Amino acid sequence: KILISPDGEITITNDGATILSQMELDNEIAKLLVQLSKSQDDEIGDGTTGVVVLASALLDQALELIQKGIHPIKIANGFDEAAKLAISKLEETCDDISASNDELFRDFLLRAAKTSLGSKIVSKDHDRFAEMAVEAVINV
Amino acid sequence: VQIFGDQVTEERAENARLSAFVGAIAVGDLVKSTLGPKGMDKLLQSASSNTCMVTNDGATILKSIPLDNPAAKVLVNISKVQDDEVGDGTTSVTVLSAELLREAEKLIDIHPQTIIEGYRLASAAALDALTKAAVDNSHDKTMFREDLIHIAKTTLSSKILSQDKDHFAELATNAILRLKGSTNLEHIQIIKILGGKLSDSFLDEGFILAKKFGNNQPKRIENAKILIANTTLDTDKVKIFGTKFKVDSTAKLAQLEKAEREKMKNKIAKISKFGINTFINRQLIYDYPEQLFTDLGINSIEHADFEGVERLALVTGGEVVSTFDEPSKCKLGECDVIEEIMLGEQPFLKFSGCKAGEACTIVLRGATDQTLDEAERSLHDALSVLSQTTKETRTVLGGGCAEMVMSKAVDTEAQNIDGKKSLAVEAFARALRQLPTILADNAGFDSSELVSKLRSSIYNGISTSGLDLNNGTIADMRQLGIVESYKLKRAVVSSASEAAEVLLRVDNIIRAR
Amino acid sequence: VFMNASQERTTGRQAQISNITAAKAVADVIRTCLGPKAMLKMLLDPMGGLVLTNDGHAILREIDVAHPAAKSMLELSRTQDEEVGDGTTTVIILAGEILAQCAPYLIEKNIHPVIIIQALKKALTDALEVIKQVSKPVDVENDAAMKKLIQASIGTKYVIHWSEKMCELALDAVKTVRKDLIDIKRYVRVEKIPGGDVLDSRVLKGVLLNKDVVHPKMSRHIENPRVVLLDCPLEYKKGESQTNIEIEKEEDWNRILQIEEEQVQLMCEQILAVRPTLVITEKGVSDLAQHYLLKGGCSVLRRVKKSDNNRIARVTGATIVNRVEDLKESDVGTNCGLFKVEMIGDEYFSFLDNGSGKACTIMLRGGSKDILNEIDRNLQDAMAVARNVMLSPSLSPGGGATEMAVSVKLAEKAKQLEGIQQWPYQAVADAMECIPRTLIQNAGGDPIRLLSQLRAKHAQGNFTTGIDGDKGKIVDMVSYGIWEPEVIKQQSVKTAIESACLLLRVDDIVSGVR
Amino acid sequence: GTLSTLKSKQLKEKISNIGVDCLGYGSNDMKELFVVDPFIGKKQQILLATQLCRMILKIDNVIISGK
Amino acid sequence: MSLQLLNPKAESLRRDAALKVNVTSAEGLQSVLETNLGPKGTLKMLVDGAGNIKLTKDGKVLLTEMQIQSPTAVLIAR
Amino acid sequence: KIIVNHLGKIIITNDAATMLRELDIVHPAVKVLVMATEQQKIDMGDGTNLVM
Amino acid sequence: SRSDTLFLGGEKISGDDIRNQNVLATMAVANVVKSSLGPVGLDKMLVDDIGDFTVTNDGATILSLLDVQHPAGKILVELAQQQDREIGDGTTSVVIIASELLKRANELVKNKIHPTTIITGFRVALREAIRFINEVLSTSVDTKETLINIAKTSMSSKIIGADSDFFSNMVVDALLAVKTQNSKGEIKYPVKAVNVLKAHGKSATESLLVPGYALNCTVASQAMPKRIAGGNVKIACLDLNLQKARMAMGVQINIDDPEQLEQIRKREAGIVLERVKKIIDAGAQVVLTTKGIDDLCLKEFVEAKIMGVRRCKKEDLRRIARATGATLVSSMSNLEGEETFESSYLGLCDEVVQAKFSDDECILIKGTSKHSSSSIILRGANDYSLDEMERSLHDSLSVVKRTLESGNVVPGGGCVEAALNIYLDNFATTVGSREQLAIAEFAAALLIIPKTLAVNAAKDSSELVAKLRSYHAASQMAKKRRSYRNYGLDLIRGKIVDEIHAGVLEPTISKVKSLKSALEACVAILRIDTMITVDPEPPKEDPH
Ligand SMILES: Nc1ncnc2c1ncn2[C@@H]1O[C@@H](COP(=O)(O)OP(=O)(O)O)[C@@H](O)[C@H]1O
Ligand SMILES: Nc1ncnc2c1ncn2[C@@H]1O[C@@H](COP(=O)(O)OP(=O)(O)O)[C@H](O)[C@H]1O
Ligand SMILES: Nc1ncnc2c1ncn2[C@@H]1O[C@@H](COP(=O)(O)OP(=O)(O)O)[C@H](O)[C@H]1O
Ligand SMILES: Nc1ncnc2c1ncn2[C@@H]1O[C@H](COP(=O)(O)OP(=O)(O)O)[C@H](O)[C@@H]1O
Ligand code: BEF
Ligand code: BEF
Ligand code: BEF
Ligand code: BEF
Repeated sequence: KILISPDGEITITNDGATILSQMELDNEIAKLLVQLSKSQDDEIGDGTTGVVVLASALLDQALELIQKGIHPIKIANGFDEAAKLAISKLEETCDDISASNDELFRDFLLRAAKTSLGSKIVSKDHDRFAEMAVEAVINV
Repeated sequence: VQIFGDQVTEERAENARLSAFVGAIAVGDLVKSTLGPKGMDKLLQSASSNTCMVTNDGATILKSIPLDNPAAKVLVNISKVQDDEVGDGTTSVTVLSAELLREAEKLIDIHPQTIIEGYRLASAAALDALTKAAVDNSHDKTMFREDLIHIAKTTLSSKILSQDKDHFAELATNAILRLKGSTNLEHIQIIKILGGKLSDSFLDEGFILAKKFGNNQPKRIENAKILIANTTLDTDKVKIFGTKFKVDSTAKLAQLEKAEREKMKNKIAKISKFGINTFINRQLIYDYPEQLFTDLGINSIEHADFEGVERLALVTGGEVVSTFDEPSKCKLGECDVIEEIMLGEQPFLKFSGCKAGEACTIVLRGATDQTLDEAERSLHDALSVLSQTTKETRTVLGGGCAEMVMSKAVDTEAQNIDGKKSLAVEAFARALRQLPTILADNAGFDSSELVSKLRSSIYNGISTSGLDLNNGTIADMRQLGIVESYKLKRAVVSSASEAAEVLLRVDNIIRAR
Repeated sequence: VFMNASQERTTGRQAQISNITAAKAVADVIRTCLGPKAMLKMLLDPMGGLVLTNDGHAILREIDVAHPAAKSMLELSRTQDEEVGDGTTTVIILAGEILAQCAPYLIEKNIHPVIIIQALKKALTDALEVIKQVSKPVDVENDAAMKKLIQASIGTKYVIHWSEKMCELALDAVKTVRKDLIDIKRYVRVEKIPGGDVLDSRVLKGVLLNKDVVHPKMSRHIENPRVVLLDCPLEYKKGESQTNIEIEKEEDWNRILQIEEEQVQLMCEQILAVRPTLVITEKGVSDLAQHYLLKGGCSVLRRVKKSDNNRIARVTGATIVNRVEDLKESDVGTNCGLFKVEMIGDEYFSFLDNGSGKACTIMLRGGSKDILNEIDRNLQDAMAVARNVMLSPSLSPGGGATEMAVSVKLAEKAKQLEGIQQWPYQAVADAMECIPRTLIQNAGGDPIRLLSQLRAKHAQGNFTTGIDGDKGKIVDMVSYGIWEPEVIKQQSVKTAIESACLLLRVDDIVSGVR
Repeated sequence: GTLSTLKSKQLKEKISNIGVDCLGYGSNDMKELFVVDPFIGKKQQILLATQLCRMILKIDNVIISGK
Repeated sequence: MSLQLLNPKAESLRRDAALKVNVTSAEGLQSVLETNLGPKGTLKMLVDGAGNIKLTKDGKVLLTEMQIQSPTAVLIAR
Repeated sequence: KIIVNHLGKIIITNDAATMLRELDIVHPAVKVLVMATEQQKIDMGDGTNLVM
Repeated sequence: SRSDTLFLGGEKISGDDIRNQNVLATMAVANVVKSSLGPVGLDKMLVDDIGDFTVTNDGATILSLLDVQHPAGKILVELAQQQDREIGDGTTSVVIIASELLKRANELVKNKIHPTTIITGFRVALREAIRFINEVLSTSVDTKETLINIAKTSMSSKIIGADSDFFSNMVVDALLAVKTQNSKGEIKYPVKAVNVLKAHGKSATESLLVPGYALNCTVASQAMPKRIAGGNVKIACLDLNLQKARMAMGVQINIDDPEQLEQIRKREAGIVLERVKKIIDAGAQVVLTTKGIDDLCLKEFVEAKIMGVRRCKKEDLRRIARATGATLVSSMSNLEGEETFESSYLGLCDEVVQAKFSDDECILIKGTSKHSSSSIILRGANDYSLDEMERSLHDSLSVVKRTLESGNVVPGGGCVEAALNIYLDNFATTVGSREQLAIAEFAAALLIIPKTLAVNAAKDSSELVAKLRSYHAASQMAKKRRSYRNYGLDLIRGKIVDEIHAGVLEPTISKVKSLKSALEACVAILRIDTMITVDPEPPKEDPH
């Protein structure tokens, strides 16, 4: 998306955690949504966009819940329970069947960026970018 | 550029959906708190007349709201529509919609124009099953009256006047009885006066005209044989018109006597007709009641058009045309005629035993001058339900039974189609399922655990059931006498998933100022 | 100094391109509504227009376009509904798409409009032939040929879900007039009743109307009645010219009075001597006029809408007679099987059922005052496709089929005729895919795979093969009940292109002031 | 479409490798097609959206005034 | 911007706020007519936009002859 | 070339005697050669362009 | 509606409307300069909204004067000024290719193609396009003869086209003959070029090249010689600013008891002259400072008959000293202790004559130790032209440099852009399916240029381009040579003609850097579907 700054600068980017910040917002709660997107960046560094589309679905269905005589607070921790179960299920799915490699193997580290490099403006030029990043990190 | 000239706005796709789906529910949340006696009424103030209306009637509740949105004003039509065709439930005819399309909205995440196919085919299966569960009969006037009351009751409930529910349900079922099936509800006029208290609102077997007898005449009448005259008791003159010039000075010497005499033929023509009382469309000259009072003939100058006939169709005495052309054979067989003594002006009366029937369901309610209105429109909502059963013998149980049977039936089909169109079906049901749910919000019972509770019982029983608003047991509606007419609950269903169609097809719009 | 200050001029490629690409505007908006996955639009003109009709004309009328090369589309459409009912939307599509595909040559050129103009002028009349080759009246000839030609039309409208009803609804009324082998398309009457629903629309096999009253004691219904179409005022309407009654003598007034009374008294009795059951007039009688006739058991009529009463005589066979004193006994209408006053909505209609009668009046009910009208205009597009289905039993295999077939023809001819005339020939050819294009884009099924596979097949055969999204993929629209009357597809191309050249015949544009 | 077919492949192969690949224009295995993301990636996302919803859901009234 | 309608120049005093505006004025017409009952009570002088003077203790008089904009109030005035 | 009347009506022609018919000129000199074409279209049908 | 955020002044367009607004915004900046390119093309005049004009045919400079409103348009302006950096010429054309790439790309997603598919359809067609350049440019490594052709092709579609052949050499010769440097073992021609001036008035053709630099300056004092020629001249480029001298700041001067305020007053000036002489004593035929000489320090450089120039262009005294072997001195001190100056600092030229050019005069420096000095002094009617004549120069000098800094050249004139057109579509369409339709448009978008080269001529040219097709397609397909391909457009005279047979020739580099960047720009906008544009900072306008 293109972003015309209140200053004048132009921004075109796929980083939804930067895109959200750039697009002026009013509603104080909508603002909240921004920080939780900028969090995933300071924490992990990816999924800045996906986490937002999550904060939606949840809040969007907690909508459906309240609408059916389901208490908010009961939904709060009620959700948080499914949170700790999700962050735990993520291992029971990579223990396991798939992979958890950390070193001695670039076949994956690169492919992590290949997917990561992939789906951005640099999609076409990623080969050089993917490896480069991996190499520029794994060496530190 | 052109176009036709801005400023003109244009909304298309995603947002145009929300703004419409969310745009309707906006109306729906406010509208819903009007179901079951644990129901609310909203105030409605009009700019001009600077007077307010208080009552609960989905039709009026929205017909009295200035609303900018097309999608909202749209709903305001649905209401003002069912009110016309059916008469009751208008309050909810939108509720299942706003929910319905809110369902469609979520489902829209998936082509829309196909969703309409489901809601028109799947809610058709619902429309069908609801006919099956219907209970017809009986057709014995012995049994009818006992059903019509149960209908009038279930309808008259939740309305300010519920307090003496019976008192009104009786008012309704009576006026409906007179005039077989099916006759217009335009002959029985709901007149209202501001008179102390509530429940002093009786039904009248005659008419309650505004006018009060002229001069110092008797206020009562025995074996009333009234007369339906048209022409004013004044010296006549062609409509084309003509001028009379007194060419002869001696011509006036006879002209003067022609005056007093050319109207004395009114008196002679009255006594001769055996008539005892009279009343005329057009007004009568002061030179007339004078003669009337001494004779004892009663004077009732000027009567409205539709009132001229009410007094007529009450006694079937034919509307006389001009005085002295009236046959004693045509007369009003009125049982009595009196002047009720209300504060200030007092209306006259035309009581009838049959009668006749041209009912006048006059309602007082001094308590609040703006409650009569609030009430005499609920009596109506009764009337029009006590009639639909006559025209349509079919009836069905409420309390959430209506929706329960559908959502139940519809529910299975959705799990069978195992088609994308099929999910559509499932929502069509979950929209209905919403109505009872919402009906719980108001009574106070938890919704979620109340429908599931209610849906099991339909299975154990099927389809008789519902959710009790107040009386304990969560008892079946047929037991508690909570039922309304079947075709009404059809139009409601169809008529909603209709606007749900048109409104779900718009996609894009263009608005000017 | 001329020119006058000020009036805009576009000389050059400007108007040459800023008129085609400007016409494309309105032609870019409607290009979404067409076919099974339709996109109906809503619009609020000045005041609360609040109208939602998918009729391409009905749409292009509200845009009220001001641009010249655009008001051409709001015209190339307006015509459609004069010749052929439906198709109004699809014209503009091509009408513009043509203009569109004219840009490439015109821009990389160095090519005068005159060249492009005649270049299409040929291709057009070329396509007109192929069409006249396909229609075939009538292989499996049946009275259902019209019925299924309407299910091709009503299809994908605001009635499609409930259409099989509004199908037989249309056909019926159409076949009530002597247009078979000539008769107007007005006599069927479309009435608007407030509340109700699409499904609850009544197809009165006679007449329909409401009127003012003064006394209801009249009989509400009469079986096989006698109907007089009077057309008079009886109260006491003053004479045309300045009518006056100057008098002499004391005892004359009353004479004049009883005379006036007598004059009307007689007229009333005259009606009685006809033995009618319901007096229907186009003017006003109130008061005693009703009173008496009601005593006799006849529901008097307030003057009945002009076009209303003009239906009643034909249905009842009666003949409206403005004169009362010469009323013959063979001028009345009894054809009415059952005349009642069954109240509907907030109103009360007097329906004359029953037939041997021409005006099949339809009292269409609705759920929304903005929808009752969207259904009306949704049958005007039908009743006409029926009328034309009768006038010419020649049927075009529509559904983007006749288009994909014409294309192959034009594309065939163009190759042999190579040169600066090959491109413009392959123009209307390619641009003919305008329909099957968004016809599918609206739905969703991939269009490019569909036509790249539709052409690849239709080319080697399948002359009448369109895109039927009923099952996905595409097949011979000839087998399924997909039938579009001939006049539609034909006349449309000649028209859509008529402007697709006019807007190229344009050099510049000069304006004015207010 | 893909969702429904994912539900199956999910229940059948414990959603171990199955998912949606834009390239494949269908439903092949994420691992098979080398489509990989860090375990933290999607786990540290949920933990947020949830603890966030909590915050938002705790809100009952919004008033304004100079902080 | 939204609109959100509803309509401009219109307002929805809803729910408890409605409960307020409803109740919160009914007893408004209290402090006005409180004086009238009791032989020990006192009267009220009412003026108008036409420059006139009324000093009477009747309630229909001090309720009909008043200017009020809260439904309930006007309602009880009724 | 299209021309929009001072009343708003839309007009398209090839005829030059009509182009000017719908055209409001100011130049007293141009007025002449316009009066020409117009003072011909009435007397003789065609040939209005060879005039200008 | 909405609520979304945030208004007012902050808005956003979505999907279609943007993808359109973007394309319109591009064709805008594009279609303006779509007339310029091609010999048949013309120049334009831009008004400084204050009367002032500026005639130019350059696409880059022309787009700059436009103002570039909007992101999409300015994006092209940015892509333009990129081309000068790569090359120097073709700015007028590169914009077109890009614009056409979007125009078509969008016309595909308007056909529900989806951008991702397209953005690759170019990604590939581009690589293969260069793979075809490998067949065209290579044969153009061997073919001073073909250097004057490239410098001439950079004249057409320009003001100096009429005098092409004449200035074609003035261009070549200064760079080829007198403009070579060497940094870190690399040989290249001045990418910062060689001083070029403008002479108001005078003849068109008679623009005097110079066998030396043309420092634009006037003699300090009139008392100095106006010329010092002959041979072996003493040049001195001294950036010492030897004018006067004031106390070192922070070093205040408080005196007492004297009566010595004068004993150092002159001492302040003495130290100045002492340095002036120390330099004059090593040669001092001509002195060239950057800071400037003072009246009280000119008399000294005057009496010795030493030409002195007050405050010269620093960028000049460098280029000058580099050719005369001199050394642009910074500070007097050279190691410690030193005054200082050494005859080893002075330069080596032949003539230092101050010429005249219509109410104006500049000092020239003919001949040098290292024979690398060139300065072309143009001369025409008005500044309005004499400036634009320079634009054709700065834009033609470049085409040569880039050429002589890369052995590979390319048959321009619509030739290359024609071969690719046929070659990819006929031969690139192996993938087929949908990706094909993308590649296709990428090739079709290339015809855009050959097209406009023709449309520029009022005459019907729809056919002249059609021929260029069949011809070029002839190289391979369809249905030992002699290769019948490699021809091109002869805009001057209708019909095809072999371009290599003609002076026409564009540097391969130009045909690449422009083909490549034209894509990235296009892509970057393809990825766009929503443009949030937030309002700036408004004036306080506080009601309180
Ligand atoms: N082959 C042709 N047949 C008819 N007219 C032609 C032909 N070729 C050229 N023309 C031109 O068409 C006519 C003139 O165009 P027109 O707009 O009618 O001018 P005007 O109406 O003032 O005479 C001819 O007299 C001629 O100049
Ligand atoms: N006694 C009841 N118990 C349970 N549900 C009831 C009862 N009475 C009515 N309902 C349901 O809720 C009603 C809501 O009132 P409605 O007729 O829609 O508009 P209004 O109450 O304003 O006239 C339904 O018509 C009905 O099915
Ligand atoms: N004589 C020619 N005939 C046809 N095309 C040419 C000719 N000379 C150059 N071209 C091509 O078209 C030109 C367009 O002019 P351009 O260089 O873009 O602007 P300018 O020459 O003013 O800097 C190219 O430089 C070139 O590849
Ligand atoms: N002497 C008294 N002692 C105690 N109470 C009295 C006495 N006289 C009257 N009352 C009562 O006090 C009440 C208040 O007067 P009220 O009816 O309110 O006057 P109003 O209704 O016109 O305002 C009784 O209705 C009654 O009049
Ligand atoms: F957000 Be993605 F990783 F660019
Ligand atoms: F539906 Be109720 F009568 F308002
Ligand atoms: F038609 Be011509 F020009 F008069
Ligand atoms: F293309 Be040139 F440099 F203007």
